[PDB]
Amino acid sequence: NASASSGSDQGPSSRQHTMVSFLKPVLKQIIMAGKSMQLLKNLELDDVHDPLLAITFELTLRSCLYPHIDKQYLDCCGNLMQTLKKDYRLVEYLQAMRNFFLMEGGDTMYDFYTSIFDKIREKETWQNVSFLNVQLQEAVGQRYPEDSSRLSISFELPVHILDGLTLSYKVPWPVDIVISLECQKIYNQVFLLLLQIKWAKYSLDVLLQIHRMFLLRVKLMHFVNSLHNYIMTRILHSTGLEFQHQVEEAKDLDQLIKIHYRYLSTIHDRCLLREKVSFVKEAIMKVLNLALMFADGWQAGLGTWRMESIEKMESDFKNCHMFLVTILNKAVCRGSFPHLESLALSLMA
Amino acid sequence: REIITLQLGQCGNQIGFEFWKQLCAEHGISPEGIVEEFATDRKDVFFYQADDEHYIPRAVLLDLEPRVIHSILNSPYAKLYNPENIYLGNNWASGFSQGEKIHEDIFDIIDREADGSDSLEGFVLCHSIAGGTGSGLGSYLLERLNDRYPKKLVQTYSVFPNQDEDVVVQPYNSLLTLKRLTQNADCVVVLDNTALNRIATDRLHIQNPSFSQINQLVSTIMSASTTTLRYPGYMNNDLIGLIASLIPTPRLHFLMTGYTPLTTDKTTVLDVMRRLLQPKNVMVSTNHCYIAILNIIQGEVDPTQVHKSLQRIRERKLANFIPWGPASIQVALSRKSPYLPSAHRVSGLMMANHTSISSLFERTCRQYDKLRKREAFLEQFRKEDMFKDNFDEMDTSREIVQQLIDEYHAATRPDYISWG
Repeated sequence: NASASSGSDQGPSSRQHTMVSFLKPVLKQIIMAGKSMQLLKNLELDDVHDPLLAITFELTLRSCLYPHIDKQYLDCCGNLMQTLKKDYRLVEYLQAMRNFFLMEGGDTMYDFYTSIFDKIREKETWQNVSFLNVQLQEAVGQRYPEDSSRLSISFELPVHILDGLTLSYKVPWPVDIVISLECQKIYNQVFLLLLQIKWAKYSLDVLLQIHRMFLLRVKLMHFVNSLHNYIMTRILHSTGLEFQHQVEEAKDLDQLIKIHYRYLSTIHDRCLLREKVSFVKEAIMKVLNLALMFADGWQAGLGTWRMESIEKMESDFKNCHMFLVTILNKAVCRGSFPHLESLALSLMA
Repeated sequence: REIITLQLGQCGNQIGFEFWKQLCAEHGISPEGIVEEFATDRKDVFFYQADDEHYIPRAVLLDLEPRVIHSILNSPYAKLYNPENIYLGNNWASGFSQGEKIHEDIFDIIDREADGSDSLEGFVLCHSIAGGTGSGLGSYLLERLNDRYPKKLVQTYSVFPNQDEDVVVQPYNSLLTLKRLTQNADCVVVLDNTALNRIATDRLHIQNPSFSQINQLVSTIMSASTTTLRYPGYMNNDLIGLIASLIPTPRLHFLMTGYTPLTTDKTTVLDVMRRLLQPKNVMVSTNHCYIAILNIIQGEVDPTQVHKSLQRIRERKLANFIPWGPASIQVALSRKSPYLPSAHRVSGLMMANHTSISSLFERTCRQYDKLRKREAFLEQFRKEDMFKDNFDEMDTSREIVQQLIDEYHAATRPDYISWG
C-alpha cells in the first residue's frame, strides 16, 4: 500500500469522491501494475488501441483493447517478483524467518535451549537482558548472518512455565512491505508457545512407591510427546512446508502479501491462539505446567519425595485428560473442529 | 554437544570400524579423515576441526591380547578414527581383571577425548555381549563411567551371542554384563546374531560371510539410528532427548529394533509402518506386548500422511499394546543424506520395548542354571575363583537378572500396578 503510486483508499470512494465506469473491469490491474513499476524504478497505448480497432459489439471492441494492459501488467509484475527473488533473495529471507529463528529447532535453538535453562540453579538468572542475546550467539549453524535480538527478557503467570521474551528480527525496507511488523507480532506467538512445549518436554527429558514416579512420568511423556509432535510436525512443519511451494506462484505485491497474511491467520487458528483460549488453552497450559511441577518435585535421583499432594496432582492430570478428550469432542457441535479432531486422537489410556 | 565411542571387544571394534567406515560414506569426510573432496551439515558432535585438516573423531580403540584392532589400523581408513591411543583370556573375570590392570592407563585417554569437546554429552559402546575380553571389560567400563561422568548418557549397542548353542562360557560371560547393563548403562540396544543372520539369509544369499557381513547390517542400523542426531531438526538433535520415552523405567531399557528395507537392490507411510511391525523385520526372536515404540524414517514424506497412517495402523490393530496405562508410538520424519547414495525412498527403522527379549534373557538364565550343575567352564583358572570366593557376585547377578525376567513378565501383565 503506502509505497503509494495511488490514493486508491480515497479516490475510488462512492460519495465524496468519484470513479470512471469503463476502467473498472481493468482498474485493479492498472493500480497494481502502476505500483509495481513505481516500485521497481527505485531498483503509445493511445496508439496501440488504434491499430487494433483499425483491423457492432462495442463491448467486444473494448474487450480486444484490454490484452495490452493485461500484457503490460503481466510483464511488469513478472519482472518485479523475480527481482525480489535475487536483489532481496526473498525465498531465503522467508526461509530464514523460520529456519535459524522463530520456529525450527535446527542446530541453533538447541545450542540455546541448553544454556539459559541450565540448573546450577539457573545458569544465572533469566531476567538478565544481556545474558540472553549473548548466549544466543554461536548462531553459526549452516550460516551465521544473524541480525535478531532475544529481547524483553521478561518485560513484565502462576505456572512454573513463565512469560516474556518478545523476540524480534531486523527486516529492511525492500521486505518491510511483505514481512510487516504486525506479521512479526503474530510470528512471536508461535515461537513462544513452541518454546514452552520444548521446555516442559525438556524437563521430563533431563531426569534419571518407587515405581510410581516412573508411571507418572510415562503417562506424562505420552501426552506431551504427542502434543509436541503435533506442534513441531502437525502444525509447524506442515504449515511451514505447504507455504514453501505456493510462494512461487503468487506473482504480485498484492498476491504475495495475501498468501502470507492468510498463512499466519491459519497458524493463529490451527495452533489456537485465538479467542477460544478459555476452552482449550487454559487446559493445555495447566498440563504443560504440571509436568514442570513434577520435574522440580522429582529431583532425578534422591528418592526422598515423601509428600502425597503430588499423587492428587496425578489425579489432577487424569481429570485434565478428560478436560481434554471431552472438550475436544465437544467441538463437533460447534467450533474450528477438524484439526482439533486430529488432536483428539490422543489414544487416551 | 559431543559424543564419544569407547569401542570395546574385538567384535565391537569390527562393527565400530564398519560403523565409522559407513559414516565416512554417510558424511563428506575422506577415508584418511580429511574433509571429503565432494565437500547444511553438523560434523561438530563427533569430529575435530583444524588447519591440520584430519577431522579425527573421539575414538578409543581399546585392545586386549590384541589382534584385529591392528588390522583395522593398517587400512586407508586409519587416519580417520586414530587420535593415537592403541595399547595392551575369554572369561568375564579375566576380561574384568585385564581391564583393572590398565584402567587409569586407558582412562587418561578417555578424559583426553572427553576434552575433545566444548561441552560433552555421552559415551557409546559398540560391543559383543559375553564376548571374550570385552566380557568383563564392558561391565568394568560401566562401573567406571557411571561414577566418573554420572550426568552423561552411556548407551550399549550390543550384539548378543546366538550361534545355535566362539564363546561357550557365554552364560557366565553374559550374566554379569547383563547385571551391569540393568544398573549402570542408561540404555541398551540389543541385536540378535540369529535374527541378523536371518536377515543375511532374507535379503540375498549373503549369509556366506555372515560372520563379517553382519558388520554391514548393524552399520545401516546405526547410521539410520543416528541420522536424527547428525543434522538440524525440530527435535532429537540432542542425544538424551532422543531416548527418554523408549525408557519407561530404568529397569527396562533393552530396546529391540526393526529395519524397513531388508532388501531393495512407490512405497509410503502406511506400508513402511505395516512393514516395520513384522517379526521378519524385527531383529529379536504365553503372552507378549509392546510398551513404547519409535519409528524413524528418511524420506520426502510429510506429517499429513503419518497422521492418517497412525489411525490406519490403529484400526488395523497392529498396534496391539495398551497394557496397563498409556503406551505410545512416535513420529518419524527425517532428512535423507545428500552428496551420497540414497537407496529406498522411505528406508526407516524401528526401536521399541516389548517382552519377547525376556525369552532370550530367560534362555541364557536357563543355560546358566544348566551349567551351574557342571561348572566345567570355571576351567580352574585362579582369577575366576578368587574374584568370587563364595561365588557371591554370580549369585547376586543371578537374582538381578532373574528380577529382570520378573520385571519384563510383570510388564507383560497388569502386574505393574505393583513393582516388577
